[PDB]
Amino acid sequence: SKWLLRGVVFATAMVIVRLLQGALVNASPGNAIWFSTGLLVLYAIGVAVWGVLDGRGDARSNPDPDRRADLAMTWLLAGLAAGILSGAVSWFIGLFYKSIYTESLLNEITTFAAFTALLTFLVAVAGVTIGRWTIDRKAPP
Amino acid sequence: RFLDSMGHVAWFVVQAIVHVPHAFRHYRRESLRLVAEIGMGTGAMAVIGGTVAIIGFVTLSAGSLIAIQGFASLGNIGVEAFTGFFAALANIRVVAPVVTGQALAATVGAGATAELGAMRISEEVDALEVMGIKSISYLVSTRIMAGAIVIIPLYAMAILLSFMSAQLVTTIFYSQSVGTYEHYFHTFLRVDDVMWSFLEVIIMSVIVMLNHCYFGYFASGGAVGVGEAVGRSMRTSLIAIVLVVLLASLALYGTDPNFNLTV
Amino acid sequence: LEKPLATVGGFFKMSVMTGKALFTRPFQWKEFVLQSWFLIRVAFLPTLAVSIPLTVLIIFTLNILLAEFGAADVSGAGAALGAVTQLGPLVTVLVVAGAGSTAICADLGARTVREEIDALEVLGIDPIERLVVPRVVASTFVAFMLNGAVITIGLVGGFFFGVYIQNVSAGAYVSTLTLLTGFPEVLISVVKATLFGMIAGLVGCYRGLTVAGGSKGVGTAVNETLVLCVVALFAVNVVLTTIGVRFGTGR
Amino acid sequence: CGQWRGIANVPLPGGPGTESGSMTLYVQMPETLALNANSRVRVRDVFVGRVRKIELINWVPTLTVD
Amino acid sequence: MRTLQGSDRFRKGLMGVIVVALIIGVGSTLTSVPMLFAVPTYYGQFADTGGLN
Amino acid sequence: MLLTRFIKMQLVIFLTLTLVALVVLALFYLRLPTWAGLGMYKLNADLPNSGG
Amino acid sequence: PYKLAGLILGLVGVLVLALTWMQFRGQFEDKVQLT
Amino acid sequence: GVQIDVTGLSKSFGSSKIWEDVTMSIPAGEVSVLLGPSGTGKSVFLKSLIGLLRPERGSIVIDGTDILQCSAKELYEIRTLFGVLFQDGALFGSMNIYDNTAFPLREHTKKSESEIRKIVMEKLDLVGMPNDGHKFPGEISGGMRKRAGLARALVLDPEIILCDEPDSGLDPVRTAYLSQLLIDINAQIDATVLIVTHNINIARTVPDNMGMLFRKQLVMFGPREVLLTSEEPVVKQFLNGRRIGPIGMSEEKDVPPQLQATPGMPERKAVARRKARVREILHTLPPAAQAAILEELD
Amino acid sequence: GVQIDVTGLSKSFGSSKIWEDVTMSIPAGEVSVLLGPSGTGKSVFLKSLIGLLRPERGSIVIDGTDILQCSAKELYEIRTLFGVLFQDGALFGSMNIYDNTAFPLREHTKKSESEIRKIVMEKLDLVGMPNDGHKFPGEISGGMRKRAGLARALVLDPEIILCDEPDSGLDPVRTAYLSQLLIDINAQIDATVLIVTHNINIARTVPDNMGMLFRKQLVMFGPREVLLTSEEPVVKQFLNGRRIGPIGMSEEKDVPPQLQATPGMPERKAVARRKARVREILHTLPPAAQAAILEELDR
Repeated sequence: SKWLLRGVVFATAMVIVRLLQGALVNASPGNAIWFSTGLLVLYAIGVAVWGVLDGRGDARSNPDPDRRADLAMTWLLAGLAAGILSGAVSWFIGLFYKSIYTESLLNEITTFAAFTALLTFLVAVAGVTIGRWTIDRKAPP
Repeated sequence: RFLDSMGHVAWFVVQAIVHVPHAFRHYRRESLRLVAEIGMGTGAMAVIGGTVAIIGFVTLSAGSLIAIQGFASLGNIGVEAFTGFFAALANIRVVAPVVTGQALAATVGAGATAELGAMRISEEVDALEVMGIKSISYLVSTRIMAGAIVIIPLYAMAILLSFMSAQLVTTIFYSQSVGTYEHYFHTFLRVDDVMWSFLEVIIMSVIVMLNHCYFGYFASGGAVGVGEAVGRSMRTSLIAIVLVVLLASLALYGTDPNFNLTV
Repeated sequence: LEKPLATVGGFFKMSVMTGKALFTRPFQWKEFVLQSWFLIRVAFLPTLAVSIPLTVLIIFTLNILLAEFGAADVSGAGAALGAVTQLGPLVTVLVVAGAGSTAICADLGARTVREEIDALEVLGIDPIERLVVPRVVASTFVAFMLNGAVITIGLVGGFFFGVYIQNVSAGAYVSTLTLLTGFPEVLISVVKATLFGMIAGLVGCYRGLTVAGGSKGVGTAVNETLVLCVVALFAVNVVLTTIGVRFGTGR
Repeated sequence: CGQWRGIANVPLPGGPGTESGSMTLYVQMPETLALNANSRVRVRDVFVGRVRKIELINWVPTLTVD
Repeated sequence: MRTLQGSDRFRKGLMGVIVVALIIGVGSTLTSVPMLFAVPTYYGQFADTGGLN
Repeated sequence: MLLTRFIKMQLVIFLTLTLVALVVLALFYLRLPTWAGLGMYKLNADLPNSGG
Repeated sequence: PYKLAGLILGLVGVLVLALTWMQFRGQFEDKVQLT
Repeated sequence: GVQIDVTGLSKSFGSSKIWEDVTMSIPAGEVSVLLGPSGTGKSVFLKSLIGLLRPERGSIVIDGTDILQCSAKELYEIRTLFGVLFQDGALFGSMNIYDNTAFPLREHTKKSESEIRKIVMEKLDLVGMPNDGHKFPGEISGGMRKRAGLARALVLDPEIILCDEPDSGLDPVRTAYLSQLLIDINAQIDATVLIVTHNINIARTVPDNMGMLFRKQLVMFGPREVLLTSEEPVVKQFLNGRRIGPIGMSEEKDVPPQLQATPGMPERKAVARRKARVREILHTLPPAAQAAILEELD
Repeated sequence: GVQIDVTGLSKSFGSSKIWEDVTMSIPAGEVSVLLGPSGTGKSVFLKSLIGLLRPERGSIVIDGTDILQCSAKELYEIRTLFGVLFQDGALFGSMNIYDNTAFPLREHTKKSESEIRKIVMEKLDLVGMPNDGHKFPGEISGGMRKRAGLARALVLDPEIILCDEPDSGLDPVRTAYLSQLLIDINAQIDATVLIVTHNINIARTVPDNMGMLFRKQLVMFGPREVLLTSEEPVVKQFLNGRRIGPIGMSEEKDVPPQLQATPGMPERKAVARRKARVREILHTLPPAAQAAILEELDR
């Protein structure tokens, strides 16, 4: 499943982001917020890049949007799965690692996975639209 | 113009009121059918509960709003054990009567206006007049009787659900002790206030039903005019509901507030 | 459940197309101006005629309860809080869903039953860009303006009523308005008004475009529009009230 | 605009001391203790007047009382 | 319209309701998210809370 | 005349809900027996002052 | 009889408003003033 | 059936008038049809004949009483000898065909349930709906709604029947079926049927009398033999459907053998009285018209 | 004019089907009429031809392109050949007749205001509205509304015209006037006029081709001469308005000279090609029908 693969990749990325953010906040609490935002931007950028590629991977296959597959649903499912899996595994690791900032299991499963999924969905949708519009110009008039 | 319209609506309401015994003695089955239709909705809205479901959801929302805002403000100040004593009063004074009035107006009144407009356009009112049947007595008086029969259960459910929502939000989401909430709720709540609130809601429902039946009975312009009639009836109903509740609360508690805390 | 879910999906797809047309295609200024003025002329006198008695009632109740309590000088705080965070957005909900959303639904249903939507579609025009977008933007703009006016008129009427009728001190009313109301309260009120107007416009337009014709389809569509608007706006109001009290002024 | 000190510090209509025949006095207070305008002027603990302006002149507050 | 009455409304409804639920959840706890607003947490030992919340 | 028995079903379910809601409101929330005086006996007291 | 009915309705509304205002002011009940 | 003597009728919806002066004398028991171009307010005339609408002047007498100016109590008794079929039946969607049909005689007559069922089933089988009494008006077609409205009109033994555009929403075949049913009804119960329509097949085949409304006036009313042999340009143009004539492109710019009642039905008493009346009138007609009518009657 | 092919067309409003296997081939420039009993779903067919509705099955080929398979991007151009007259004209009430007529021009072409006014005045004069362009749709009659809709449809030089129920609310005199106008515009423009109606006067004088729908089926489609000399019970019942035949009481239970274009108008080329095809069809007609068609064509 494409959505499953994207969700696993983005869950691993979010876990790495959480580990790096925890280490940076513990090292220098003063700039902590900045570090977090920076890492988040990186995460977003990554998603965006893939989204752009995916847009091309759609827009080359079909010359019109109607024949194109609905990538929005796939990216929404991938983001939701990434958020849920990342929250669950981060909560599991946090039981043995105190540097991460993990809340209760239900919170990480639902409330913060919602944030992760929404951010991933919005970035992926923007990237897919930009990728399709990249070669929309190249389409014959 | 304005005087002519006032006279027309006055004649309509007078003729609708004076025919209530006629519909009571002659159209009992129609009254029961309209009671069922108003209580359980009609069309695509009847599958979810009709009027009951909409009233319940809106009253639950209003009670949750009361509980959340009151508990937040009192916790910020510090005296947060009074929350129930606050919420009850609000639910009897301002929130539940007006909110139930607006929801009842929307659902029941818009349905009645749409039905009467469809009957007027489809020449069913003319069909009734041809068959020697008082169209106003058959339709408007029956709607008024059904609304009067159905309003007391509807407002009882509205009050119950508002109280339940406020208590649940305060004592579950905010983790306040149920005993303190029940004490401050039952200590400062007077049944006299609830009885007068029920009287207000009954009068308000009668006025709303009369207004919506007036707007839907004289509909014109084909199917297009029905929507405009619904909108105008809704505006008038909102104004009338707020004005009636204001006047009743000013009259009842103008001199005696019916509330004692200090000496 | 499948049919209501399909209707919800149609509404969401229509709203997404409306947003895409707003952010991509050129904007219709003439239609936006016309719809803004229409909404103002249909829902300006009712919103004041509903806000004034409601705020007078709230002020009367608060004043009598506080006077019996003993703290009658802190009535301005509760007055300002209620008028800003709840009374304004709720009167906006009522007088927008009842008047403007129903008028939009009736107008678009009239266009649909008269085959004017089909007339636009056969000419190659997408009716969404030409019709829905100006109406949604006008709904949002009018909701914002009406919320501001409702809050101001409610506060002024409460002041006048409390001072000249219940003989409370004017200085206690005006100096306590800012005690519990601040920038977060007005900001969340503005957010509430904008979201309420946008949702009301979207629901009205979607119900108007999908009218069933017949002899009662327009009236049924308007009634369903009104019910859906009331339910959705109350739910959104609950959510936004929770969010706002999280960022409270006193805390 | 320039002298806007807030909604609490603007004179308000009505009340004792605002009708015709009311007399205006200037009270040179050592300090005002964060007193706002439109506050109550009391004789024998009876509210019979209003304070209009609390402008500070030469760093000694002066209150206009009607 | 043809576009509104298409045979894809179920997937659109699922996606839209999930998106709206996600937006509501994010708005509810926009400040409490640890991946965005994280600060070190210190601890202290006390004899009594003393009404602390 | 009429008697579709679906209207009858709506009527009976509405009546059941009405009775349940009215009884619950009367007993557990309004406490009508307490207000009326059911199951209680009357007592009096004399005070030097009301004490508020 | 439209004009007469409208006049009656307006008179009824004005009387209702006057009565509720008098009840708010407590005009009906009589009390004694002590100095 | 009973005679309707309209005289000096005039309707005006504000400044714009519908017709100026309509003077009729509808024969008792004979089918009559009113014709005209679009926008001439024929349905307004149909409504005004029963008292739903109020013409500004004129008089409409059923039997010997002017129903235009009479106490409202007597109107609900005058309308007892009436049966109206609207453009779509005007049925009530809350109750099925059986209850819709039984409503007029449930309200007035103090009859038992079994007699009510007998008469309702009889009148439902009369209009070609034997076993469709349990269906609601929303589950049937427009022609079925017209049949149900007619059946509801036939329960209380009407003396006058009004038909409002029977051709609406029906092709020529089903319109021919409904016209045959109307002729059968008049042959059986002998009720004064009056129809308002602009159809030509109905105009030439169904009625015993015909009238014409053109330019907010009444052109002429008379038996089918008189009108179908008329030299009036408007009447000839409309009846033959000619493009060339006084009738313009829009409102601003302005002998058939007749179908017989179904074999087995009682002999239609309207035909003989119509023939006698046209025989009496014949001596005041153009010689060509007189010759044509004499040839038709023989 | 352009030939329109329809192959295996089917429709369904839910479980119930409107019609199925509607196969036909509308010629180029020839006035054609689709008729049948009420409730057969003919306006649905008319709307499905242009693309307002999406049939469940079939193929509608216009100028060699399957209009049901073409994407929405291409449909912006295919509908340029079309001109649609609805039952009430579907005029926009917010703008007057002049603006309604000029609207497709201002939306598609790049012409100046003077050329727009010239074309609009010419087309309003064509449909008998020379000095009536300043009125609004809400203050004109139904016939004038149909004329204004036709005028709006006649400004972009359409190759296909779809008239939906031109007889609605019109007495036979005004219907005859509108039919004469449609014959004239087909004479002048050769624009493949297609009409949907159950009228008999229209379906005996106007068309060059006719088809009939009965019980969710197409009984026959063919030229005027072939359809007016067919011994088919449904067609012979309907075209004469008889009472005895397959068509029942209601939906639940189921040659005349052609209108000649007015003098002072260009010769119609539809009649010649229609007769040329009629001869090839007569090659396979029944002998009585063959004799009738030979008598008719040789007048």
